[PDB]
Amino acid sequence: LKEKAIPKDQRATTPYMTKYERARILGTRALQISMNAPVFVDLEGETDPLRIAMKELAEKKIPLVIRRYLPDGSFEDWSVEELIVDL
Amino acid sequence: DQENERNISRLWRAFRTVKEMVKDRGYFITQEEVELPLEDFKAKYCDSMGRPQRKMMSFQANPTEESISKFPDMGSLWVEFCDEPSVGVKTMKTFVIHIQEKNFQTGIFVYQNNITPSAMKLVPSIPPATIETFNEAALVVNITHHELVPKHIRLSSDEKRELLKRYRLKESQLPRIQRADPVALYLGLKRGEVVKIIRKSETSGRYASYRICM
Repeated sequence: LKEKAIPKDQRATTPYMTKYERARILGTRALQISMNAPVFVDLEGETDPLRIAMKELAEKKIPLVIRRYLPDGSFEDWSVEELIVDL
Repeated sequence: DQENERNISRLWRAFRTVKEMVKDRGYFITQEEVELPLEDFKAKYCDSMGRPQRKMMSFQANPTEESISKFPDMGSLWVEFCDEPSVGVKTMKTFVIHIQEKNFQTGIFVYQNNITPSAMKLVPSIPPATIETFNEAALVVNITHHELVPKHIRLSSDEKRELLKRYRLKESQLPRIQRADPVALYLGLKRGEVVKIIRKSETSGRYASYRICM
């Protein structure tokens, strides 16, 4: 099935980013940066992959998307760009 | 006075609870029918000298206009009280047929001490009509009234369908309630029927849980 994908209109999960999502996007991006992936932010003398990823996240120039699965398997895809980071 | 006065007071206490439960189920029972004082009770159902005459007490009840909007198929209920402490297959078959003839939906039996296993054979024997067995002694106090017992609400086929749809649930995933549960017997919950339970909370003000029957 591909009824598994919930559409953009009709989305119930937090418009805010989970403490776990932040930690995982930050990590995932740090690990990718660390293995010489292209960096989308102007690294202003920056050199630590986690700091570079935190710079990427603050500017919301992270090309990743969170597939938030529900107890039944259906999911809501949220972008790092579109997620509020109040944390 | 002796102990006949206490058996009268006790029968009356259990009577108020049957009225309370028959109302709470969804039927048309006045607050006056419920709050029937002890002296007035004696006056109605007491013989030549003043002893309890249970045979008379037996009553039919009809659904409120509200009950027919939510559960249209919920028909009429018949309550029966027996003057024999032990109820035998002879006095039982009288009741079973009365529910069959009057095309009754549900029937409640308020037995004093016991129902013979021969009489008990006749309980499922007449579907769609469902027969309920209640001990007179248990009904004295309304459990539903207790401090700890929250409000349970029967959900219509639609109300349930919506719940499972709105929470992406399988009937399994739902918290369960036993068919024998004191509140489930009170509301006459049949298997599958979902109950909605509203309790107060120290975190939110109110909280609503749901329990599926077993």
